[PDB]
Formats: sequence, C-alpha cells, structure tokens
Amino acid sequence: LEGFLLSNLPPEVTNNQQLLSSLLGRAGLPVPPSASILLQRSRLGRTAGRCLVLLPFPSSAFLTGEDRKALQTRLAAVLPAGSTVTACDRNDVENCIEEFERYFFLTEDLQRLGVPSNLRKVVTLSPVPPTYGRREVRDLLREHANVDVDPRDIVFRFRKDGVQGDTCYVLCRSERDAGVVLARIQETAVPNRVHYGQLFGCSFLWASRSALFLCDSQLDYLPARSPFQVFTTGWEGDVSEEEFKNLAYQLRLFPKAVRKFSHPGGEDVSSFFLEFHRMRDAKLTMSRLQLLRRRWRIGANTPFFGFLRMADLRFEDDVKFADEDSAADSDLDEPIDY
Amino acid sequence: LPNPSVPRAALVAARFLRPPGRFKRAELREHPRSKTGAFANLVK
Amino acid sequence: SSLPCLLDSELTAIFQGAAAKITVSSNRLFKALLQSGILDRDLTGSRPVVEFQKLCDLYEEGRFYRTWAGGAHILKISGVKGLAPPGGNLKGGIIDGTPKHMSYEEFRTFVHAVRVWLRDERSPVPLCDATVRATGS
Amino acid sequence: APSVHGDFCVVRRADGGFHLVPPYPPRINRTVEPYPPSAGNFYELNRQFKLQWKNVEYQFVPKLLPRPWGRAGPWGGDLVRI
Amino acid sequence: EKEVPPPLKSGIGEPKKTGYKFPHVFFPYKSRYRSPHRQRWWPGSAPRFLLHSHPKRWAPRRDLSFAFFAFHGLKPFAEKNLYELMHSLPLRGASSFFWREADSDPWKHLGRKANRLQARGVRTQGRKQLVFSPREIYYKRRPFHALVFGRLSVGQLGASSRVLKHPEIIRGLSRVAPPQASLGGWKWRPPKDASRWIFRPKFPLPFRPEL
RNA sequence: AAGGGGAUGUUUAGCCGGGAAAAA
RNA sequence: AUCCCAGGCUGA
RNA sequence: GCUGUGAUGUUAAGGAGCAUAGGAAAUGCUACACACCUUAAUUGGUAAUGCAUUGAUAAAAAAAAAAAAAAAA
RNA sequence: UUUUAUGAUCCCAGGCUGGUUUAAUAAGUCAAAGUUUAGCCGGGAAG
RNA sequence: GAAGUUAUGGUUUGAAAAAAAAA
RNA sequence: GGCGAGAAGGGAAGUGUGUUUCAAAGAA
Repeated sequence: LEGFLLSNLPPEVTNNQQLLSSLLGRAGLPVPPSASILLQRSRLGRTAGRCLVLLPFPSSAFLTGEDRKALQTRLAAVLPAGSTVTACDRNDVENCIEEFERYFFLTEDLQRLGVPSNLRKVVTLSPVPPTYGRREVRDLLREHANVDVDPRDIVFRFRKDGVQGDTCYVLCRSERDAGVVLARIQETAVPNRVHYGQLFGCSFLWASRSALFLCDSQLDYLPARSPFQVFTTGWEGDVSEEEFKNLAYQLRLFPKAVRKFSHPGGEDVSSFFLEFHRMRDAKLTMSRLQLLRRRWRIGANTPFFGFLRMADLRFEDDVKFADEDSAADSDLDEPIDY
Repeated sequence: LPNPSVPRAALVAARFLRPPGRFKRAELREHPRSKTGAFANLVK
Repeated sequence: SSLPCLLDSELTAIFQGAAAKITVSSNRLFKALLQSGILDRDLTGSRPVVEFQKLCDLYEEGRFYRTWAGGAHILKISGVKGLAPPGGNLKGGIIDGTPKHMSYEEFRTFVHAVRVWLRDERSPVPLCDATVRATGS
Repeated sequence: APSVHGDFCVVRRADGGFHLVPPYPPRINRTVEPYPPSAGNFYELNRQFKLQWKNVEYQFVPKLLPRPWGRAGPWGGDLVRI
Repeated sequence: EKEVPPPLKSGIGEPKKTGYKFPHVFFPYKSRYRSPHRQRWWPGSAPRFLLHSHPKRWAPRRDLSFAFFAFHGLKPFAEKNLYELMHSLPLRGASSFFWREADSDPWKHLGRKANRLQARGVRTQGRKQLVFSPREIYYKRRPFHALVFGRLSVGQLGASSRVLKHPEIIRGLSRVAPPQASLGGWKWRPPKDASRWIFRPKFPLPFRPEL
C-alpha cells in the first residue's frame, strides 16, 4: 500500500491547506506542519478536486489488509460526504502522478496535436481502462498492431472532476501507421488491471478518427461565425471557394457559406468549412457525405468530413466556467426528432 | 452473455431514438441481412 | 506475492466427484469443495479453514441466485403465484427455497470469485471494493 | 432507476452508423401454445436459437424471473457452455 | 390472368440458392408488409444491382451461339451500364471521359408514378455535368461488373444531343469509383491526345455495296 | 510473298469482419 | 471453408 | 441442333360476398379541416380521418336597429 | 423445514381506469359499487 | 423503474408439500 | 438507396391486469 486517492473533495477542503491537514491528522495520517499530499491543479492554478496522499514508506511497507481496512474506514469517516477514498499501490501512484502532469500540460499537448500537418495522423482509441498510461498505450499498439508510436504525443481526454476520460488521441508517425492502427485495433481484448501477478478484467478497445485537431490563427474565431458548420477535406489542391461552391452544387451539397482553409505547405489537398442554416441541414448534409463516401469507395476511416466545434475555453477571470454553466441554452439550436 | 460492444458516445446519442416497430423489427431479421454491422453477428 | 489459478482438470474432478448438461446442487458442490481443501491450499500459498458458513455467505453476497436465473423453477412450479415475493399475495403460498444447481461453468466462476474475495480479505490492496464512499463530514 | 433504451440495444450498422435492435435470442413465452393454431402450417414450431462461435456453443433460453424485476429485468437464463 | 412478382433468380457468377417456401417473413398474417430486399419488377423501376439484375441466362443448345454471350454489352442505351459500355472500348475505356444523362431513366417515363406533382411545376423549356475518367479497371464479371477508380471533375457540355467540351472546368476527386455506374445512360468521349493505333478510325465503306 | 501467320505467356498469399446455401 | 462483399489491413 | 433443370414450395390472426342460427347486432361519399408520414421546403400523400342515409328513443326551432356584447325589466 | 380458516393445496368464469351537467336546503368533488370518442397494458417464429 | 393495493360467483366436499422410513 | 408502416391487436395473465403514492442526468 503506497497511498490513497481522494476524489470529489469539496472546493473548501481543496483550497484550505490547514483543513485538509487537520482532517488527515485526525484520521491518523501525520501530515507535517511522514505522509505527503499532492493536489491536482491546472495551468490556471485551480484545484480539480483530487488529492494524492502518499504514506511514509520506510515503515508502511509492513502494512496488511487489516491496517488498510482500518485506515480507509477512518479516512472515509473523517472526510466530507460525497468524496471517495481509494487505495493505491505503486502502479496507481505512478498513474496518478502522470495523470496530474498531463492534466496540467494538456493545453500544450492539444496545440501540438492540432498543428495542421498532423490532420491525418491522429487516431482516437476508446475505451481505454483508467489504469493505462502513455507507455501502456504504446505497448498495446505495438502488440496488437505492430506499430511504434512516440509515447510523448499521446493525449488523454479529461473529465470535469479531473479524472481521465476513456478516450486517447495518438499521433502516429505516418498516415500508413495510422491506417494500420485503425484496421488492426477493432474490438481488441485488453487487460484492465494487473493484480496478484495476473491479468484481471477484459475491455474491448476500438480505434477510429473521431477527434480531429487544428490549431491555427485563421480558425480561432471561425466557429463563432455559425453553430452549424461542417469541415471537409480530401479535395484537389487548386480549387478556390467559388469553384468549390460550384462543385458542391454539382454534388448536391447546399452550404449556406464556404470558407477555404489553407496552411503553409501541403497544397495537395484543399480543406473547406461549410456553413448551414439549420442543424437539420447540417445533419442531412453529413448523412449525404457518408453516402457519397460509401459510393466513392474511399476508406471508411479516411478523414473526409466532420462537424466543427470549438474546444471548451476556460479563462482565469471566469467565476463560472462556460462548460460548467448550467444556464446554457444552446440545446434550443438542435431540435429533437424521433 | 454480453451485448455487442458499442461506444458510450453512441449510447448517449441514441437517447431520443425511437425503437423499431413491428415491421421495422421484421426488416432487421430477414435473411439477406444486409444491414448487419461489423462485429455484430447475432449468433457469434 | 501471487495468486495461482486452479486447474480445469482439478476443478472438473471435484465437480464430477460431487455429482457422483450436468448440474449439481450447491450443497454437494460446497461440501466437495470444502473436503478437497483446495481453498486451504490457495490460502496457504497466499489462518483458519474455510467454513461452509463462509461459502454460504459468499454465495449470498455474490447473489448468483439472481444472476443465473435461480428462481425460474419457482415460476415453473407455482406459476403466476411465483411472481410475487413472500407476502406479496396476502392469501399466502409456498415458494421453493431450493438453492441454485450450478453447471460446470457456473461452479468455476463461483470458485474463481471465492478465491479472489478470500485473497482480497487479506491483501493490502484488493481487487474489489478498493474505493469506499466517505459518509462523515 | 429505469433504463433509457429498455429492451433494445445500440449496435453498429452496415453503413457505418448505429441503430437499435431487439435482443437475441428472442424472449419467448413457451408456457403457452403457439397462436394461431395454424401457425405450424407456415412456421417451424420447434425453431431453436443458438449462440455458437467456432466450436464453442452456449445454451441460453431467456425465461421470466420472480419479482421484483428491477434494473435486471423480467428475463434471465443459465450459464451453460459446450 | 394476374400479374405477380417474377420468380426469384440467382445472378450470373454465383451458385444456386435454395429459396424459401413463402414470400416474406410475415406471410400471410400481415399481407401489407413489404420487404426492403423485394425485387422491383413493376414498370418504372430499376432492378437491384447484383441481386436481381443480370439473372443466370439459360437457352436450349439448339439456339446457343457466340452472339448469345454479347447480350450485356449489347444492352440498349437506357439500360446499358458504365461497365458494359467500357468493356468493349479502347483501353477498356480508360483515359477517356464519361458522363451520364439521366433523361431516359425508366421511372421518368413509365409507371403509375411517372406523372406526379413536382415542387417546381411542369416542364416548358449548355450544361455543367460531372465527368469521370477511369484510371484503374478490374472486371469481376465481364462485362457488367468491375471495380473502377478514376478522376471525377466538373465538365462543360454544349450543343453538338450534347458534346463534352472542357472535361476539367473544376478539379474534383482524383480517385473514386464511378458515380451511378450501376445503371443509366452513359456517353463517352475519347481524349484529345488520342492515338490512331488505339482509337482505330472507321474502316472506309465499300464504294459499291453490292447485294 | 523462302524468311514476324514468328516468339512470351501456372493460379498473388495471408488475417479480421459481414452475408447466403448445405450441414447442424 | 472459400460462393459473395461499392468491407477492410498486411507481405523488404 | 431434337425431354426437362436453374431461388420457380404464395394466402390468414385480416377484409369482402353468400348462407346457417338468432327477437336483434350495421351503409354511401370527388373527404378544400385536423393529425400523421415524407421533404430542402404550406415539397408531395392519405381515409386513420371527415361528411351524409336510415334510425323514429337527444337537442334547436321566444324575445336586443345601427354589436359579434347585454341573467333581454 | 415451508405454507395454512387473515382460506394454504387446488378447479371453472371474467384486462383494469376516466368522462365536466346532474333539480330536492340530497352537497364544495354525484357520495359503497352503473359510462361513451379515451388512458395503461396485452410473447415469438424465412432456420 | 419501485411500494401499497378487502377479492366475487359456481352450495362446497381442510389440510398441502418437503424430510424420515420402505422395499 | 433513405425514412415510416400491427385492417390500430382483447388470442396470455387472479393475487394477475390495472390503479394510488413516488422516483428516474448527461458533458461523470
């Protein structure tokens, strides 16, 4: 037993150092004015609600199941209701520390993934078990796809409570490697945890292209133009906006507006953002794009089109985050149909 | 025992999707069975 | 240290011995499993002996009766009178209390679960229930 | 709490999408005779629904269970591998 | 006499099928159920591709001949598909330009639904078409089945009937299967840089076509 | 018309997934 | 097991 | 060249007509509405629906100029 | 050991629910139980 | 999805299983 | 190729059907 993971801590406890230390001392863990505490904070210096308490381990190495039960019960009793306490071994401690690091440095990783040249090289893997990290994803890809990828360009999607999501984005070194990963990783059985020297639990992973990234100065305020925007790519290099309007009309695509996207280098393919009047029109156009893909025989995982959506923004001055703002009414832009 | 694997994203996105009727159910179990997806064999 | 996995050959031998496709009453299966001493060997590898009481408690808590349709025989015998739990029908009635008769795969799953739970009872970090919700404040 | 999808399942589609399908094998009430009485003139009255992959088979026949059904549901079966 | 669906048949290039003893999955308890895979046999409909089109052809050996095997390539303009057109063309039609008309489709002329209200009204009265140039060809069942790829672009039709003028007004896609190759009315044009060796000019007609 | 009407001319191989028939 | 797949990936 | 073969097993849990039993238990429509399905769209469609006949088993069939209101003193 | 005169064991027959006005000092909800557009529900099979 | 929900008529003809023993 | 399609069911079920009182979150 290396430590404890405390989740869903209240903001008061997370922010007040003295309160947390006093709670741990009452529970039994001696926190120096020994056990060590590490909070999960983002680049904005805001606690995510997760804490890691590493027990003193020149002596706790002799702890047993009864000691674990007693300490966990005391911690659960002391800590506020609604916050969960879990026991973490050395592997869990490593995973937690890596998760905190990636949470802090997510923005830079997202920008690096969004470098326009990597448009066709990012692969999305889901559902990745929580115990997995970048090294585990690399090993899994090597084993089940015979593809080697950098273990430093793997990005985990995070949740509002600071816990890692079940989605990974991996930057394959080549489009061939990305296609190989897509073809190989489909319903692949994967161990969930290593315990007692065996592999426990099976999760069936899949790969696809469901999260495309683009970081550029020409698109920062593009999404704000309209809520119904469809990105498309894979067209010939030299086609301009008017020529593409004519081509779309010929193909029976009826966008309200067209905006060409060009980046330094890579003129072999032209990318366009289409804008529509209604979410219904956007969805029907996406359905027709799927039909045209199938009739054109291009790769089912080939990057052809997608639905534009600005990533959630969080600013230092904000008191209520836009993603966490319960007053949002954007759903009125998407009428429901059966 | 388990159901065919499907993403949680699809689970969430099918929230308002009306389930098939009698004839639409009958159309899913015909023998030509052209609608079956990848890793979605009923028997296997 | 480690938790070795039991051999299908040994488990099949125990299952057939208890029996003597094939379903064997949980009573016979538990008695044979306790006689074989396999759980004791697992515990020694990983203090007292496992009890029939402990096996019954683990069976109940795992709730395999509900998971493996252990109550379908109630509806086969009583019929519609088997739907309501005891007391649902104020007239009264008889509800069979027969514990489930496990097949080989069900018995194997139960044995694996029992071994894992017994290991967790002592391991400093368990496989199951490693997270406990805080109640105080 | 009740389930959002009920007795139907989300499953991948031949066109790259997803759709809802009823469970397999069918949930049948075998305690009653087939209706109409002439159902045998057009159907196989002893049709069976197997679950076999390669050489491994599973014997699973859904049947009603005692209440309360709860989240699990009315139907269940045994674990029988061949 | 009554008009009923023709018997189901298997396509050319496949083994036989055993069939089923009743029409559909509900027969006869739900008489108004229609299967999605039902054959379209009524006038004004196009039979499904590779399912009910191209049935196995059998004739008594008395009437068999070599012309019997050119039926798919001799299918008329309204029915002949892109692959059947391409099979008997120079380089299997590759390097040339193809475009479909659609003005003679069977549904637009025949059937009970041919004349119906349209969102714009009835017809009272140069064109930018879609041009496909094959580059990769492979026939799975000659001449009517093939796996083709090529360049799709926006052309420019004109007054001769119509004639393609600028097959590359706008660049489209450089490698895609032909659109609507399953059936329809296709027209083709050889490339500008054509060779007389491949695209053989018509042999001169006899001066005196004696009987 | 001595001599091109000549010469060269075996089938790509695996894995996964889905469908049909026979069998079950 | 090789009939079909406008379904895919691979071979230094 | 000469019989034949190629998925070639098609009609009730419904409807209608005619009879049986019973004191008795049922008939016509070109149907500009609503609702629903579809669509890019008051884009297209319906017979669920809506109308009429009989039935004798229910109503209305009195009172106010400029109003459509007014316990009509 | 479990049910059982609070009806066990064990036959035959029946889906349940709502509908405004409503005379009499009988009403402020039609007053133990009487309905009429409707509400909820009512297996599976081309092997 | 859960928790509670008086039975009626045909006049009805009170104990029913399990277990033990038996061969 | 895509959506919709039960002649709008009374064929099962008595401690059942239904009723009354409640409850049901994704973006974790």
